[PDB]
Amino acid sequence: PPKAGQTKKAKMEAANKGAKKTTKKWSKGQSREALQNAVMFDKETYDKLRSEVPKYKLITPSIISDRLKIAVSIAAAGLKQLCREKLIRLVSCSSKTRVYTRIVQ
Amino acid sequence: QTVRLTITSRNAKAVESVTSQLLTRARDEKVTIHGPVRLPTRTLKITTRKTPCGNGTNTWDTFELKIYKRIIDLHAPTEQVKKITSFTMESGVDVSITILD
Amino acid sequence: GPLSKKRMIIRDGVFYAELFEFLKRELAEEGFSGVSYHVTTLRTEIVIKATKTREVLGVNGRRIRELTACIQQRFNYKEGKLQLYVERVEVRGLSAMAQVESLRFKLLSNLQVRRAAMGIIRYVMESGAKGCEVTVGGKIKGQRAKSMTFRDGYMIKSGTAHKSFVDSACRHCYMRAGCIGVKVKIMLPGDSTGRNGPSEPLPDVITVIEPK
Amino acid sequence: GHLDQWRSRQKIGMGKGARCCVICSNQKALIRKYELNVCRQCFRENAEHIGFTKLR
Amino acid sequence: GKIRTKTVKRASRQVVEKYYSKLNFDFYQNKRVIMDVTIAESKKLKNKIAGYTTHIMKRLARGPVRGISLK
Amino acid sequence: MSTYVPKPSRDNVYRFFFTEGVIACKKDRMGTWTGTLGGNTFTVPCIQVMQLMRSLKSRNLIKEQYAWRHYYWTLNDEGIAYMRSYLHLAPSAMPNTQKP
RNA sequence: GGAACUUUACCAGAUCCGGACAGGAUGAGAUUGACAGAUUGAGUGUUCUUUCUCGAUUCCCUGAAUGGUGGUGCAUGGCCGCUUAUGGUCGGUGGAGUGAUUUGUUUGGUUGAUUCCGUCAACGGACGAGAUCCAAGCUGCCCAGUAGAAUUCAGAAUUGCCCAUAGGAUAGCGCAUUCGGUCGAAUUCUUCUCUGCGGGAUUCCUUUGUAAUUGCACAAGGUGAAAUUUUGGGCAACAGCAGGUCUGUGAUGCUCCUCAAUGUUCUGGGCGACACGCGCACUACAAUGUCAGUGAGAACAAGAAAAACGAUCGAACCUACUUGAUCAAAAGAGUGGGGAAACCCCGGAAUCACAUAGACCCACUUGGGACCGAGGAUUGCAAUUAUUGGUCGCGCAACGAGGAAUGUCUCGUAGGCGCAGCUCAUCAAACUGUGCCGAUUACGUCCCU
Ligand SMILES: [K+]
Ligand SMILES: [K+]
Ligand SMILES: [K+]
Ligand SMILES: [K+]
Ligand SMILES: [K+]
Ligand SMILES: [K+]
Ligand SMILES: [K+]
Ligand SMILES: [K+]
Ligand SMILES: [Mg+2]
Ligand SMILES: [Mg+2]
Ligand SMILES: [Mg+2]
Ligand SMILES: [Mg+2]
Ligand SMILES: [Mg+2]
Ligand SMILES: [Mg+2]
Ligand SMILES: [Mg+2]
Ligand SMILES: [Mg+2]
Ligand SMILES: [Mg+2]
Ligand SMILES: [Mg+2]
Ligand SMILES: [Mg+2]
Ligand SMILES: [Mg+2]
Ligand code: NA
Ligand code: NA
Ligand code: NA
Ligand code: NA
Repeated sequence: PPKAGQTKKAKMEAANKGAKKTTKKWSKGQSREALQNAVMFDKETYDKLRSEVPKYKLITPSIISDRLKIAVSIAAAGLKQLCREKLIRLVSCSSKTRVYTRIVQ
Repeated sequence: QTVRLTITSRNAKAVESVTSQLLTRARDEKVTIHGPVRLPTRTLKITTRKTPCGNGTNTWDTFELKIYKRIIDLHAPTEQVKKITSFTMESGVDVSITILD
Repeated sequence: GPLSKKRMIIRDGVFYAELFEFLKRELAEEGFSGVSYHVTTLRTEIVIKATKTREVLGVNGRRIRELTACIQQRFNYKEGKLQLYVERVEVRGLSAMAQVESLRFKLLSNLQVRRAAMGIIRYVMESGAKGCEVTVGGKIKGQRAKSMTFRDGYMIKSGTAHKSFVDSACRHCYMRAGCIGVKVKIMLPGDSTGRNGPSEPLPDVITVIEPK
Repeated sequence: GHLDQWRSRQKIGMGKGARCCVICSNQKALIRKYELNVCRQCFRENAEHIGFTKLR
Repeated sequence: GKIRTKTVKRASRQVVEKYYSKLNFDFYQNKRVIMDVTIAESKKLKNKIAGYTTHIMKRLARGPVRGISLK
Repeated sequence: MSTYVPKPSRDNVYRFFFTEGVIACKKDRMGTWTGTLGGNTFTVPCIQVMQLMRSLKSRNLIKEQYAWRHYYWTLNDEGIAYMRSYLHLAPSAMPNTQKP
């Protein structure tokens, strides 16, 4: 075995006692600002969804959340409602993803 | 009364040098035969280390043992069947007599 | 319950391995050259191959009955259900097990290593062998151990064909200074009948029919 | 007395102490597959006599 | 890498010397002739011999070839 | 598991040894050895019969072979004569191996 | 080499002789074994008190002998690993040197190749390479009551007008589909499956290609299931290494201990012990996601016992079905089947899919489960130092993609995903195989090693 030369038991003991914590953090990280997204609709936010969200060429739950500062869970819920009232039309659909667009005229 | 003839051996050459003989002797006995079925060949696998001490590159030894099985079903009485089977087989081949109902 | 067909052959193989080992130690002084058995409904018919047939039978079949008693008691054979025969080796010089036992007996009789190993090689090739190799290793020339190999003739060492054309055997010779290992490999000539030969042409040889 | 105390754990017959090698009575690295009960080192020397062949 | 080893080349030169009249310019009919005029454990070598015998025959039709003696 | 063999069990083992010139016993300290002795059958511990054959071998009365956890003991000419003297069997009595 | 006891080799203690045999002193009383009390960790005759039993097997002492997972692998055998995955190695006779030595075995092209062609003071050989062998893909004969299929009779089911809570895209335009419990019959057959010998592929065919100025070959395309060692393995020369193993063996020389033993058993502990450093894995850091549903769907494989025990079978082994269930899981039971192409099994694996109109919505968060608490069941002679599942809690334990460095890999491959075997009474973050989903890049070079 590579038994270190001139290494003491006191040298050993002082090595492990100083080996706790210290060296770490090999990544920069670059922290981000928190996203304050509302979990329920306000009166003015719900008014924007019924009026401003239509006549958008591309409509997506993640897009609407980025506009109205709301959660995607309720952003998707409002979009499903706007389809029930035929204000927007659904172009691509799956379990995980829905794409909507404005109606013609 | 159907009699079942089961042949099994380690040797591929010997396992069917008795089925061919059993097939021939029964054809000389004019007894109706359901052809010899080649049952799947089962391989017994043992994989061990080559070394006796656990030193060096861990190399392994794959040992295989194949079993060959055949069956012949013939409509013949016990006395007639015993005539067909009453001959010298080779070493390492065992033939089993079975009556089906 | 009947043992599974995969368990019956394992039992048959393990039985033959023990039977081979028992005869190797018992019949070392003779040229024990293998054992075969043929289990029938009436008996078992164990056949022993050795160079000195008279030495394994004894007087009036004394020793072969002692061996029969050994096998009967070991494997619990009912009386009359086990029979033992002994047959002679057709060519004594084409059996690696017989030649390795002869070499081991020569060394234990204080024969010189080069003289004994050379003497085996000439006898092997006087019998029609295509080749022969004899290896002796251990404490031959002093405290340091050396391995000396003696060759003569052809010998293939690679592929799988060398397991059907080459007969090999090794033994341990316990001498005063220590154990000495002897190896004998004999390259068998081909035979039309295959009685003492591989009975197949060499995997690389290609003969052309002479036009008639 | 001492006769009953003698080899009491061995007569229990469980564990690696119970199982040994059918060729050399060694308790290390035993091949129990197919009920061989042969050492891995003793197997490699007796594999051909049992019927096992070394291919691929 | 598809070189004919000296075992194939020597055997295919022996076949041309002994059965030149029976041979031809095609592999498949020549391979049939190689099948019964040769003893070999391997079908692959018989296939490589038949390939090189045909190569010799195409070489012979253009001129003499070293290593082939036809009386 | 004791090596204090009884005299009747030693005599029974010696009777089987003379009748069948060979005794084959497994090399294990537990377990038992089974013999027939013509009619019926008898059983003696393996360690005890191994103990008896240690004495005979040290007296050059038997030859010993061992292979795969199993002993093989065979009486020799001096050993057979001793068994006749010990068992008090009349002359011309021989084991089944000797008997034609 | 996944150690609860055993294993086990270590530690604290207690038994046995498994000191054969030979020579002496006792001796038909040599000895063996023991209930009760106490000695003790031990309702351990170990020893002791007290006697009974045994019987010539044994004790006493002298030599000896045996056993040992004792030493020494730098005394060895055998086996293995490595030099060393490449193309290497060696005689005979002849030539050349005073000789070690050299030639052969060389240069040119080619090839993975000392593979070939050519040249030639070398000519003849031998081994390795190649060939052989084993598995994959294509196919022939054989073949089935241990594999299946298609028809024909019957018996049952849907049956046409129907447009989803928003309902798009995607084949049908003489007889309409289903129904491995409808456990229904009859007939026919080998398309799938099983497999012992075969066939098949080799530079075979073609370039106004490279090369050729003979050749050996090469590159693209063709034929084809397969197009270059077909693919993947196994085997693998000669010289070695003071490489590993005396912990595989009744493989072993020398030496060590040998009756309060380094033998052998039994009890308990340890091999797991934690300021720390390192190798190899497992799980992650989330939305190309986590949960809760639903669908369709592999392959390799393993399955039970004796000269024991009960009345030649029957129980151990693996399972399916039912029950438990008039209410959690894990269990526990009963019945039947399977010696294994027969039962498991129509092998309902997980990646995967879902137009599931499902929840979450960027946060150390429904990510991540480390750590710990209480109940309960199972394996075992024994669970404390949690053996292993299952239930509810903890989750405020780090971890948000990892510095310098560094491993493996060319196509059904990497990566991902499970499954079986093996160790196994109980326990896989292991290995050995197996199939499933399946790419990026290169078709080179000698810059680094
Ligand atoms: K088992
Ligand atoms: K032990
Ligand atoms: K060695
Ligand atoms: K090399
Ligand atoms: K000279
Ligand atoms: K090249
Ligand atoms: K190798
Ligand atoms: K070597
Ligand atoms: Mg070769
Ligand atoms: Mg090769
Ligand atoms: Mg454990
Ligand atoms: Mg010990
Ligand atoms: Mg030992
Ligand atoms: Mg060494
Ligand atoms: Mg040279
Ligand atoms: Mg070299
Ligand atoms: Mg212990
Ligand atoms: Mg450890
Ligand atoms: Mg718990
Ligand atoms: Mg492991
Ligand atoms: Na010379
Ligand atoms: Na020379
Ligand atoms: Na030693
Ligand atoms: Na380089």
